[PDB]
Amino acid sequence: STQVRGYDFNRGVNYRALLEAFGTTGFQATNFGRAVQQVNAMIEKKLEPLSQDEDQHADLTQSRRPLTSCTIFLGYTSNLISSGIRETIRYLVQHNMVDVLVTTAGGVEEDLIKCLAPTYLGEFSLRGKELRENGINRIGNLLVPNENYCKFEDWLMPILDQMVMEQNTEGVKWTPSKMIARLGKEINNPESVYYWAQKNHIPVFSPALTDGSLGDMIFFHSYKNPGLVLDIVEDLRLINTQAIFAKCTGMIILGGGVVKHHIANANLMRNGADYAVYINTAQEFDGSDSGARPDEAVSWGKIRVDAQPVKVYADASLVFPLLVAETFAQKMDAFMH
Amino acid sequence: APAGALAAVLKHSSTLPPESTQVRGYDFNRGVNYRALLEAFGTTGFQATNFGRAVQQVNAMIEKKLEPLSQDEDQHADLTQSRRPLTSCTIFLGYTSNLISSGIRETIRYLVQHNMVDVLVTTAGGVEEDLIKCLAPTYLGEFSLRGKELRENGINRIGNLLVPNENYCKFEDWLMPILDQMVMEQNTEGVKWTPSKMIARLGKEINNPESVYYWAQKNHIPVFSPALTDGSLGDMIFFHSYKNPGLVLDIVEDLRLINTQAIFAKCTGMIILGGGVVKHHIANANLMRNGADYAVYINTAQEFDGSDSGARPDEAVSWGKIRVDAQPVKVYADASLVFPLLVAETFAQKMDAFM
Amino acid sequence: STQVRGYDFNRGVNYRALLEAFGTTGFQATNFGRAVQQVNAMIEKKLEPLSQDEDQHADLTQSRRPLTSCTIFLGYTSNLISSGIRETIRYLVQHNMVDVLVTTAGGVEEDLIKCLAPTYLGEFSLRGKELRENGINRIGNLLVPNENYCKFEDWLMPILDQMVMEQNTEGVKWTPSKMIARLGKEINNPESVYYWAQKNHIPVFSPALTDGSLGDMIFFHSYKNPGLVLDIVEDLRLINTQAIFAKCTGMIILGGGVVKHHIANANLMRNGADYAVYINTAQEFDGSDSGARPDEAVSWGKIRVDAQPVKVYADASLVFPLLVAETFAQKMDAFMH
Amino acid sequence: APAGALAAVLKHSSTLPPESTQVRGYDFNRGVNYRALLEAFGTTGFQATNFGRAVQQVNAMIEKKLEPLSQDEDQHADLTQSRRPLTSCTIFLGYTSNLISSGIRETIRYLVQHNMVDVLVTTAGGVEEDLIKCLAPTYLGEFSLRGKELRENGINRIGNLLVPNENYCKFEDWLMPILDQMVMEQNTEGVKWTPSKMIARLGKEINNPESVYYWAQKNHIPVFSPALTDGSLGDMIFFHSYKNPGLVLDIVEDLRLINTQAIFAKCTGMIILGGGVVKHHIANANLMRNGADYAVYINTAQEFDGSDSGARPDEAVSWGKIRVDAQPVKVYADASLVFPLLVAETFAQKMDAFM
Repeated sequence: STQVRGYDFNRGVNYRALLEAFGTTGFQATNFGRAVQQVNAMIEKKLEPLSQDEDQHADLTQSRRPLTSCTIFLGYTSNLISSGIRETIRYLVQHNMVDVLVTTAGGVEEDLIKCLAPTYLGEFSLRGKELRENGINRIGNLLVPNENYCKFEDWLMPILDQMVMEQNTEGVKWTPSKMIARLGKEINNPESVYYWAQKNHIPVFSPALTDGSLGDMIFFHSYKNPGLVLDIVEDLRLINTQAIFAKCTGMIILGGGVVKHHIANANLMRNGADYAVYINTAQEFDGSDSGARPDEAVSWGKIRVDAQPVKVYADASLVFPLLVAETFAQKMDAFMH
Repeated sequence: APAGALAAVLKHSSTLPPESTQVRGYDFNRGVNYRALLEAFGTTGFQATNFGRAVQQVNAMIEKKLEPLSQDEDQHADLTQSRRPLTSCTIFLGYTSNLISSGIRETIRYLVQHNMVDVLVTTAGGVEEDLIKCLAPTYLGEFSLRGKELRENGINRIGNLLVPNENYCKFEDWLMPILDQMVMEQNTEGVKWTPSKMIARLGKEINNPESVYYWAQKNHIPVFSPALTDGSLGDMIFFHSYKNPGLVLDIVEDLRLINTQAIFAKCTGMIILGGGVVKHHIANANLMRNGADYAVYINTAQEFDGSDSGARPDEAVSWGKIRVDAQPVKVYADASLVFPLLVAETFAQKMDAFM
Repeated sequence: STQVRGYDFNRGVNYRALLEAFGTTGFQATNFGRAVQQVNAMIEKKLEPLSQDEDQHADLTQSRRPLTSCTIFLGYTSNLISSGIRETIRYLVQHNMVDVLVTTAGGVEEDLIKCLAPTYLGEFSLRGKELRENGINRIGNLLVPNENYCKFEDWLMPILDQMVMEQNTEGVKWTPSKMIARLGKEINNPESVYYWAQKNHIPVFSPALTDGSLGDMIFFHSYKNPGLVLDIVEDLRLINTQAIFAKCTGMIILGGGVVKHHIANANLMRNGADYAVYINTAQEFDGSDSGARPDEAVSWGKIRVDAQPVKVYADASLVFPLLVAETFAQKMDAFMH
Repeated sequence: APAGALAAVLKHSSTLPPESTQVRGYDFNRGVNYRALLEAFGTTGFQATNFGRAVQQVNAMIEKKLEPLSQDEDQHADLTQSRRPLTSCTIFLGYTSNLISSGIRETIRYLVQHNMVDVLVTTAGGVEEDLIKCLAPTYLGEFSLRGKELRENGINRIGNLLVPNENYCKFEDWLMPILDQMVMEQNTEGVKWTPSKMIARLGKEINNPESVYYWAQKNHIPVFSPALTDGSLGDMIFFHSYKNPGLVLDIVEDLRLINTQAIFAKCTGMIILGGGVVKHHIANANLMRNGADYAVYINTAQEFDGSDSGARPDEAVSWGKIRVDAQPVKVYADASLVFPLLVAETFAQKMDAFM
C-alpha cells in the first residue's frame, strides 16, 4: 500500500527526485509514473537477448532491420510533428529506440517541410480572416506561412516525376511506407525524422497518406504526369507481419484517430500487445476509438489480458519529453553502435 | 466604501444594438410542444444556442441545394468522372466509425436513402459495421465493463456498446466470395480498385435497404475512406490475400475524385460528425475551391492540444478550408444526442422537396 | 439484451418516438434514456402515498413543506441561471416538483436580476478589452450589461437595510437560505425561481452566498450599515435534516463544484440517495469532485449501493429541457392543487 | 490542374515580424539536463508553450513582490484589519480540494511555509484533508475501483486515491475538544468566528510542520473558504452542535477581509489551480481594484458549457477581474503534473530572496 506524498522543495530543486515523486503524487502524476514503469519495461525486455528459439521465430520477416526482444510501435498525430515533439521523436528514431512508426499525412509532410522552413509560435485565438488574408495557416497556437508549402511543392514535384518513371519503367509498386522511405532518403537532412527512419530500416505506415499537402501535390502532379498508384493493401500486410512475428510488443501512442487504431489492430493479430502507454486528451464518453481507455482494447484482444497498460490524460507536448527523459534517454548508451 | 472599488464594480455600460436577442428558455407552462421546445434552444444559450445556429446553417445548405441551375451535364461528368448530377449546393457528410455502431447509423441511412447529401466520408469501421449490422446486431452495454471478462466471453466493446466475435465470423463468410470476384475483375477486366469503388460494390452486394452503403451506391453517392484497411475489412483483405493474392486498393484516384467534387461545385456545405481523417479530408478537399460556403461541426474534441480534431471552424478559415465570409458553427456535444434532433429540424422537414 | 437501433425518419418526425429512441441509440443518447428512467422512478416514488409508519418518521422535521415519498434535491451552477434553463428550473419549482434547491451565489442573484433587466446572446470569442471598455460582462456566449448590476444595487440596498434592522431589533439570525427566501418574497415576480421557492416552502442552500454580486452589495453596504451576519452552520443542519428524515431521496445535479458535493454529502447522512442523475461536462481524470462519476459517490455512502445512478456527459442547456419534457412535464396534472 | 485550385492552395504569404519565435523541441542528443528540458517547453508549442508563459507570469509576480516599498504600516493594518505587512505584489493562491488529497499538498505547504504567497483560498476538503494527513495517510488506488466493494470495506475514493473511514474517526477525536473551546470562546470571550478565523485556529492546534494551515497561521497568511461546512469539517460541526449547541460561522466578515486584501494592494497576482468557488472568489475580490495585474490558471475545465470553471482568462477581463493590460495565461492540464514543475522554475529558484 503506497502512501500519497509530493516532492518536498525544502530539499532544493533535485530534478530527478522531483520527477520520481510524480508516482506518489496522485491523479495524472501517478499515471505518468506508471507510464515510466511501462516504457522502462519495454526497454528492459528489448535489451534482453533473443534465445535460439525466439530468434528462429522472429527471423521469419523479410525485414532488413535486426530483430529485438521487444518490437516497439510509436504512433503520433500530425500536430505533434508541427510541435517541438518532432525533435523528441527524431531522437528516438535516430538511435533505433523504436521499431515501427505510424502517423498521419501531416506527420510526414511537416517533418520534411521543417527542413525547408520553420514553424512559428502564435496564439489559439488569432482570427482566421486576417490570417488567411496574409497567407498564414494556423495549427493550434502555431503558425505556418503558406510559403512553406510553396517550397514543399518545388522540392517534391521532381521526386514525384521520378516515382512515376520508376513505376512505369522499373516495375516499382508504390505504397505509403515505400514513399515515406524515399522521401526521407531525398530530404537527406539529420534533423528529419524520416531521414533517420529510412537510414535505420524503421518502416513508417500512413494508410491515408493523401490527406494533406502531400495529397495536394500528388493531385496537382497527376494532371501533368498521370497514373501514380499508392496501394494500401501491401502496407497492411507489412505492418501486421511486424506484430505477428514479434517476440514481445509495446505500443506508445500519442493522440488518437487512425494512428491509435491501426497500431492496436495490428497487435490484435498476435493476440495483443504486452505493454502499452497512451498519451492523449480524448475522453471516452462519446464512444470514439480516440477516447477509449486501454481496457476497451483488452476486450478486443489488442492488449493482452495480463498487461498493465496505462493512459496519461494530458497534452503530449507537456509529458512526452519528460517520459523520454526518464526512460529511453537514460539508456542511450545501450542503443549506441 | 473605497471609492475606486465602487467605481470598478458599478461601472456604466453602453447600450447594445437594438436587434440584440434576449435569453429566454422554453416555458413548460405551455405544455409539451416538442417543435417549440427545440426552437427554444436558440435563445437558451451555451451549446443550445449553437444547436440553433447549426439548424440555420444546415437549412441554408438545403435551401441553396434546392435552387435550380442550368449547367452542362456532359462536361460536369467529364471533369469529375462521376455520373452524379450537379445541384446548387454539394453537401459533404463525414462521420467517425463509432457513430455507425450507434443508432446514428439509421439517421445517416435516411439521409443517403433520400439522396439528401452528395459525398460521404468515413473511416473503415464506419463502412464495415453498417454491413455487419445487416448480418447480426450490436447490443447495449456499459462503458465500465472489464476487458478481461469480455474478452474471455468473446465480446468486443465499443464505448457502451457490445458486439460478439461471431458478428465478424458472419462478415468473413459474406465477404470472402466478393473479394474473390474483385480480384478476378481486377486481373481480367482491368478494374482499378479504390476504396470508394470497393464501398460501392459492397453496398450493392449487401442488397439490404437497412444499409447506408446500399443506398449510397444506388443513388450514386460516393464514399471516400482513404485508410479503408484500418479495421475488420482490413483483417479480411489481409487473410484473403494469402488465399488469393493480388488485390490492390489505390488511394490516388480517390483523391482526384473527392477533390473534383469540391472544385466543380457551385456551392458546398460540410456537415462533420467527429474528428480525425473524416474531418480533415472533407475540409482539405474544400480548400481546392478556396473554402466551403457553409459548415457545421459536431464533436467533443477540444482545441487546447493543437489537434486537428479539436480545432474550431475559425482555424479552418485561416487555411482557406472555410470561406472568410461563411458563418460556420460547432456544437460541442456527443452527436448521438444532437444529430437526430438536427435532422428532425432540417432535412426531415424538407422531405416533400426531396421528392 | 437490447439491440442498438436509431429512430427511422422514414416514419416522419414523430417527436416523442424520436426522444424514446435515444435509449437504444447508444453512447450519451443511451445515458439520456437511463436518466429519463431514473427521474421517472423518482416521480413515481414521490407520488406513492406515505404509510402511517413512513408518515410518522418523515414528519420529524419542523418544516412547513408537506412531506412526500421521495424528497428530490435539485442542484445547479450559476451559468444555468444565466442561460434559459432558468425558465426550466422556475417551472419545476413553481409546481412543487422538487423539494430542495442548492445553487451558487450567481444562481441566486442572476434570477433576481433577470426580473429587472435581460441577459443577451453573444459569442464565446468576444474580446474582453472591448467588452470591458463598454461595460459589457461576458458569461460564456451570453452578455450582461453592467447596468444590470446597478439596477440590482438600487433594488437590494433597502432590503439589506431592513435585514440589519430586523437582526438588531427583532432577534433575526440570518442564514443564506433565510436570505434567499426573503429575496424571493421581495422580488414578488412569477418569472423568478426564488419567488416560487419561498411561496412553496422550498428551501434554497448556498453556503458561499458572498461569492458574487450579492457579496459585492453586502460588502459595500457593510461600510454604512455594519454588522450583518450570515451563519452557515444553521443552514448545514437544515439541509442535512432534509436528507435524514426523508422516506426516499433523489438527486438531480446539473454542473459540479459546491452544489454537487453539498447535495451528495447531505445524502451521506442517510447512508445514500436512492436515485441520482448527474448532467455535466466535467471529466474524472484530474481527481476533481466535479468530474467524479456517480460510482465514486457510492464508495463514500452518498449514493446507495443498490441504486442505479446515471451521468449524462453533456451541456445541460441541451439536455435538461428534453429530460423535463420526458419526465416531470408529462405528470404535471399530478403536481397541481 | 484547375487554375483556381492552384491559386487557393499555393497562395502567397506575408513575412512575419522579425522577432517571431521558431518552434523547436529539446534535443536529447545533448543528454538529460532537466533545467534545459523545462526551458524548452516554451518553444515546443500547444500547452508546453503555455507552461513557459506561466513560468514567465509567475516570475513577474515574484520579481514585483521583491521590489521595496515605503508605506505606512499602521494605516494598512487598520484598513485591512490584518497583521500581515504589505509587499509590492499581493499573490492569491487558490486550489480545489482534490489537490490537497494529492501530493500537491506538499507543494503548497512549501510555498506557505516560506511566506511566498499572501492569501489562500480553498474549499472545505482542501482544509480538512491537510489536517487529516497529519493523523493518517492517503493511499494510491485506481479510478476504476468499484464503489460497492470499496464501501463494504470502509474505503472512500478520491479519483485514483483512497482514504479509509478510520481517517475521519481520528479526525473526529482530534477536532471535538477544539470545537468545545471555540464555542466557549464565542460565548464568554466575544469571539466572532468566521471560516478564516477557524482555519487559523485549526492550523495552530494541529501543531505539525507537514500541515499547510500550521504554516499559514504562523506566517499570518489568511485562508478564505466561504463554504467551509461542505465536507467532513461540516459533518463534525453538525454532530458537535447536538452535543454543544451554538457555534456560528459568519461569512460576511470574511468577505470584508478578502476584498480589502485586493483593494489595498500595490499589485496583485492570481495563481488558481482548478475551478469553482476558489477561482471565482479570488477573481471577484480582484474586481474591487479594477483587476489583477498578473494571472495564471491551471485547470482542465472547458469553456463550451458556459461554466465559470471553464472560462478563459479573457472572460475575466470583460468583468474587470483581470486588467485589460495584463497578459494572463491558462495551462490546460492536470495541476498534479504541472504545478511542481512550475514551482521548480519559479518560487523554488528564488528561495535565497525569500530569506
